[PDB]
Amino acid sequence: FLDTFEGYFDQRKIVRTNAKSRHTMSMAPDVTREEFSLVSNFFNENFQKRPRQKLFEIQKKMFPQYWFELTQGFSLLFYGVGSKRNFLEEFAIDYLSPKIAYSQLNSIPCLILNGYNPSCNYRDVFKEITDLLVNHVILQIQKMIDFYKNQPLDIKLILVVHNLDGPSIRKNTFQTMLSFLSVIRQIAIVASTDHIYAPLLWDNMKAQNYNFVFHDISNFEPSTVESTFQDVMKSGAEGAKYVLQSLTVNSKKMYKLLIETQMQNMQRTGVELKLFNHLCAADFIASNEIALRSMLREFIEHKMANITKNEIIWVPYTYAELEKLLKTVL
Amino acid sequence: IKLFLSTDDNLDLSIISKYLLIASYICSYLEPRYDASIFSNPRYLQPSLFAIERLLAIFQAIFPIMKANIEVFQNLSELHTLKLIATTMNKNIDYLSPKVRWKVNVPWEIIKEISESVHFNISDYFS
Amino acid sequence: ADAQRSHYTVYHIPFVKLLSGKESEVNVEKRWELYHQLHSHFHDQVDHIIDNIEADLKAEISDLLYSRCFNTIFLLGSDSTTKIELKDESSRYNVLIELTPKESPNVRMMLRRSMYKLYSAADAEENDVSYDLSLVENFKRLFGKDLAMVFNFKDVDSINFNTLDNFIILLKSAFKYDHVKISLIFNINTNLSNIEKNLRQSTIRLLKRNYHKLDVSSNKGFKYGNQIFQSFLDTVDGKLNLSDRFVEFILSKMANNTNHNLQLLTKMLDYSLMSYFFQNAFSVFIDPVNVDFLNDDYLKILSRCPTFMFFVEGLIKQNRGLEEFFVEFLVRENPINGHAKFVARFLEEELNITNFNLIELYHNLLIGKLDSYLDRWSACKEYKDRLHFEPIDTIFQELFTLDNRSGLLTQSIFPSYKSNIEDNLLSWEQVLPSLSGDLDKIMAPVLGQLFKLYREANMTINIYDFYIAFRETLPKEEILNFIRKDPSNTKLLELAETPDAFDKVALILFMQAIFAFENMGLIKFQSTKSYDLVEKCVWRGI
Amino acid sequence: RTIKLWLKKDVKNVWENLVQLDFFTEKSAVGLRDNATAAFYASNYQFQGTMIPFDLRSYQMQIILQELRRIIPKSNMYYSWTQL
Amino acid sequence: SLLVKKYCKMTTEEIIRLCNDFELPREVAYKIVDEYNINASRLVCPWQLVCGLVLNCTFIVFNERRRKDPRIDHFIVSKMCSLMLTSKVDDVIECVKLVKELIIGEKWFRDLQIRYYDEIIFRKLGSMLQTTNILVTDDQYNIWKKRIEM
DNA sequence: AAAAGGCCTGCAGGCAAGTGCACAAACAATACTTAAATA
DNA sequence: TATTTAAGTATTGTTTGTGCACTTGCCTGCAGGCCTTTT
Repeated sequence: FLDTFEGYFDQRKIVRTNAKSRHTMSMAPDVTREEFSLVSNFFNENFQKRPRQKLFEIQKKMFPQYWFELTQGFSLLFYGVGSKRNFLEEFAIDYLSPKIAYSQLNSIPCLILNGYNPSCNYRDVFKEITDLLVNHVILQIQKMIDFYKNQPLDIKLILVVHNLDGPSIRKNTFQTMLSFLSVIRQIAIVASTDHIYAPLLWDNMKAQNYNFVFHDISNFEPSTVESTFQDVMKSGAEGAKYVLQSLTVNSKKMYKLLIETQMQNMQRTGVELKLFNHLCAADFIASNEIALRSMLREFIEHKMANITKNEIIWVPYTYAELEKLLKTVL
Repeated sequence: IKLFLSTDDNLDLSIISKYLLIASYICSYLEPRYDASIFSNPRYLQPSLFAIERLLAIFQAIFPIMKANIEVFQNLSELHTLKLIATTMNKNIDYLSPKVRWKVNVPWEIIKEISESVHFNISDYFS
Repeated sequence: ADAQRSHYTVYHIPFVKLLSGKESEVNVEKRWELYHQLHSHFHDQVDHIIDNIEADLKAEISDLLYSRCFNTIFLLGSDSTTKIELKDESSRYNVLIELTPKESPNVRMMLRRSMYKLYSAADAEENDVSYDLSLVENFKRLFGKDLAMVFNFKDVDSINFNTLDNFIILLKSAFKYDHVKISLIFNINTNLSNIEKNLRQSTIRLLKRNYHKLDVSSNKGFKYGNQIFQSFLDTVDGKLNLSDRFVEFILSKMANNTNHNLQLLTKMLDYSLMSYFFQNAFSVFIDPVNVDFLNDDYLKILSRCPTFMFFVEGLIKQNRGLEEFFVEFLVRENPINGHAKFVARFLEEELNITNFNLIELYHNLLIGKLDSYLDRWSACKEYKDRLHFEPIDTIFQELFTLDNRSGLLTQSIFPSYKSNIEDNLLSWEQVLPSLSGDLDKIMAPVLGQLFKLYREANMTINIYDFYIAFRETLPKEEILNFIRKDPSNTKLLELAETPDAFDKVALILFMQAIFAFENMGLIKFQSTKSYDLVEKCVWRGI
Repeated sequence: RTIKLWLKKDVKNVWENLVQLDFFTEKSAVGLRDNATAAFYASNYQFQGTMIPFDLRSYQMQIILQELRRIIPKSNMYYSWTQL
Repeated sequence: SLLVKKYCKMTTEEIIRLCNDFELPREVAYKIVDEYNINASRLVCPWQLVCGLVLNCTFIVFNERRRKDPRIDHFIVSKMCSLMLTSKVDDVIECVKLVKELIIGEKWFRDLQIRYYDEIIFRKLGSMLQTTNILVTDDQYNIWKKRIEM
């Protein structure tokens, strides 16, 4: 079974130990950071660019319908497949701000909230609302709810919260701060959810104060803005080359003999403790026997020779990319 | 005689909210390795923690003749406000975090009267 | 730059033309003003009901607050959104202290915050003192009037019970002052049985000396909910009617809510009126003055009515005439809303029946099953034939009604949020138009292809094997030919010359789709310093 | 082989009275801290025993059954249920 | 009547012979037979699904002859009445209105109306100006207006 | 053929390889009250 | 003599920590069952 509740209990069988695979990231080709961005920016502007632009023009006809819902106190909450950053900045500025300012007679200011950034505190967001409208934060909004009730219905501030599923927005301290502001009939709330557990954050007491309106707009956006906030490329192939470059001439010869001995039979377990001292007897590199601790404590700091005494050492690194390191050090 | 025989003590749930507490009691007092043989005393100890997707699978099976829309998640969010289901964090909880698990927080006597109002056999699953 | 920064601040009618783009401009302007008449009239009665809810709530609380123990008042079904106003009696100063679960982290901060509001309220009416229990004892020597503290515990279910138990015992020592009276107010949102097991034996017996119940939920006895549904029917009496499917969807949505179902009902009633004035072009014929504005396009729409097809079918079995037959058939008031008001006012006044809802009473009158609903009380047996009424199926009644059938009201307020993500990702042929044209028609997108292999897998998926499966589906000759179509970028032609070009492009698109799935909640990682195994957390269908 | 059998709603008061009398200690509980540093960090952290109801709290006996048989005379009727 | 019979053991050559009487190609005939194999169970009357699927594809394929001659629609209905041994004209209309709702969201039904997207783009986007399935289609009212004039 | 003497082999005695996951504390640095320079 | 905010106490928050839980590998411990004798 694949769909319905029968598919959940059928796809979670007890897999045997011998039936599992042992494929890691060693057989996969290694890529750098420069070539990762050149291909990403090329596929997001040419692959399926015509169907994406034609679908975006279809959703553009829903612009007057979205403005009709905000004038009645219904907050907007967009969702679907992909990011909605380019769809919110083009509607809440190039359509929502000129229409509101021309129907209640400068433009209407819009506060863009970065919900994808984990460093979005709850004291810096409320500082811009007071300066543009003119726990002390929760008590301040409660004093403005009853005050704005007698005021006429006129949108003065537009709240364009981006990514309503990040780590900063999902906190309970920030959620209740935005739901109390959504009750005001003079503030427009335009959010966008990306996680599949969006209605799980709000309950019955939060849905009545938010008054959100779902709008599916699966544009299949690659999300290039929010992708630059996490470690996408994530023991350091390019980082190990800069360590040996800053070291001395004699320090590079100690690591060259360890790589050639370890990569000789990848089924050799590695280089034993006394085995490394035998290499010095044929090549005058170190001083004596007590000087081994001066070079062993420095290699383990840069993550290049892990210990695994059953002293046999073995660094968790395959021989696919290790062969190219010998050419650079030579 | 009614003033000495006893101490005189001391002195409206939704349909979806009632069925959600029934499926949460099963996922917190039963192993998930044998769930493919029934829907396809452990109650005397502390309940176990489960996942969100593991709860919706049993809830959809025990529901009478429904996909997981926003109405199911709305009743599940309100079930945690009344302290009816415990989690792993008390203050500043993250519902979107994949490491935070959910567990039941109601006794057996409370979950017995709830299943009896919806005409659901809850005592046969643990017999 | 604004694209690389964190957060930055950037500082004639929406009604589109209908009639297949052939509607005149004079009909769109009057449609905006006609909608405002029903929108302002409905909100004027709703605002009066909301103001009346707090009016009776403030009077019922004050009647039980003032008419050596604690005056505990349990407010079952209160979301801590009511403003309690105390009286101004002479020779006695009343202070209302509101405690929130966020501002109460421990016991020391509970007494310090309660003493700050007490000293600030007593000084604003008519020397620095400590913020502790010494101010309550020395309240008569520093002011001369009595003390009557009214504690209002906001959100009792959201506060810790280990801290609330110590606050009640600490306030019990203020009973030996002979001039201090403490009255606690709890806003319970669950049940009275859940708040009893989380307290000690010395706390339950102490508060039971003078405790009273005051249940005031959003639908306490279906009293406040009947006034909201009646206000929506008075503004449409003789203009718009309700269908049998609209009342069913309302009862199915209000039953899910409990603590805030009144605001959810107004959202469904306002959304149904907005779609009628934007989609149905027959909204201009509601007013008795804008009836002569008829054309050839309006007569071709009313002829496709299911109820009108039955009237013309029986006449043959036994353009000038059609215009007079349509105008002279709308003057009837249609007693479909005034009859429900007479029944609701006959059981609550004469029969004294207040445990009834107007929403379920209106659904039985539309389908003709009013006798199957009034017999559940065993009281109006002799008045069964008096309140008997049958619905009259009038012609062209669907053009001026609020009926939900194509899933418009469903995919708006209560949609399938989880099912829409899995359906649009798997069945990508329904969203994308089936019109670099060779690659768009022979290769699936990265977002659509990743969800196909993710569903057809077990709970434990390996990233080393998932990349090989995704690379085997993409063609090799079409990928290399598409990346070489940009001669302006000199860095794109240098990467394609390498033999490992196809193995590097597929790995970049795979890493961009894996991280995009984790932000949405589709996959789940194991350890932090590992990144080798992924799990499943979203199942399509459930 | 008549003792009034008390209901489950009446043993709650007797259960809480034995805890204050130092007889039922919580399982894996530190209790009184040594210095004032550990006493402040323990008050801000909510334990798992406060969220769970009273009928599911793991407790421990301060006196085993072997010691109860020595401090109870033979005249009491509850002496036959202390041997096991 | 053949529509009143419940649980009928239909073979594989019965739907083929019934589709050849309405002049249908082999491309649209195999799609109707394949729809019955996947939906063998969860049904009340097998004749209601076969009759509702054949008549639904007749108006789409023969759409060029119904607009020129209004008598083609009135003739294709009386033919199915003799094969089903029925005399009520309301049973034929009630059968083609139930199977159409179940086939309104498939893949083979979309390509049949294109060769012989404008409505599905408003349901997924949540548009308030979508085509509601309440009123009669404009192409259906023009046929009934010409049937009562002959 | 069948109950009465010996003994064959299915079910599962038993625990340790290893990952799992709830526990507690100082951890990092939140928000806040404090004292002092200023016009 | 009181607005100016620096810097202060009091306090938040999430971080890794490790005590302790759990699974399932393995013959081998052991006992229902087969064989033999006999009217």
